Amino acid sequence: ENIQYDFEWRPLNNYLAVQRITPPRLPSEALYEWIVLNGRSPLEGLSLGEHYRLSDYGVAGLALQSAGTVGEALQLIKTNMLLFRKDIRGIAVRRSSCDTVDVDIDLQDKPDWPQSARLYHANVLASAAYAVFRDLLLGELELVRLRLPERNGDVRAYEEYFRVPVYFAGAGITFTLPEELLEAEIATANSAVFQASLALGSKAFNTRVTREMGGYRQRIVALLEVLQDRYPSIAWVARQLKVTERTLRRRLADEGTNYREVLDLVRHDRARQLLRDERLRIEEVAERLGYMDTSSFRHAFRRWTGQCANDYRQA
Repeated sequence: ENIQYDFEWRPLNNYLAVQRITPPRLPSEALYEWIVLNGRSPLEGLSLGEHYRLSDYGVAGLALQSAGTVGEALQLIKTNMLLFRKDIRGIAVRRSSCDTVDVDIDLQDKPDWPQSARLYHANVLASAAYAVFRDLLLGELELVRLRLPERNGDVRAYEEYFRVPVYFAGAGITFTLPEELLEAEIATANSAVFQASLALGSKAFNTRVTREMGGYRQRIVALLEVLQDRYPSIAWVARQLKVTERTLRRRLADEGTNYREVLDLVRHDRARQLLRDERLRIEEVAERLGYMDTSSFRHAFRRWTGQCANDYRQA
């Protein structure tokens, strides 16, 4: 029983309301087609693209908003699991040796649509993607360049709209960004909301984003880092990643690790700052690192470094 919520339905109808137009698997798919095929100019696609709000992308959009950096937001975008994914064949992010990054949007074919409708369509996706970039990823900096699909036409109205150089060539859409943007902070970053929001995504979304973010080890490390002083069971972690414990163990084993080793890496790292703090007793360091008593911590710490905790604190 596959039932999807139709997030695109409202913004489509908002466009129709604004333009005073009356309309005759998801209901939005047929409506979108009708709007596109009845467009009187490809430029109208730019207006329709404006009607997609970040909130229209649902919990995936919340993850984007709360991501730590622009680079991390682009990892989520690369999963191709946002609104237009049926119409997008793939999204690539390519580093250049030219201090720029290309975000390439590859579009699915529309062989039954005429050439004007296909240009209209590309403008909708470009305008909507631009809105996301603008509100969230650009901030102060600007787009270097925008490439839209080849046609015989003037670029003026597009440079008017996007306020950056634009040209027509090839297939799909490419946004060129300054490379330094990737490490820039997202203004609404919130790592707790980000991790929580990923966990609310679908099984398929979770598998894909885990891959794009660097794999299961990295995913678990990021999750534990947000949980500043909690050390969850593998059961709880598997739940957050939308996988069974068995699957998680296996995928960790493929990356050549295991859950206990990942947990202890985070604990060891955290213990570095705790055993320098002169105000804490070893007892308090143990409790903070999730151990049930001091002796179990001492044995673990010994196992990590090969040195005793009190001797380490001095040296």
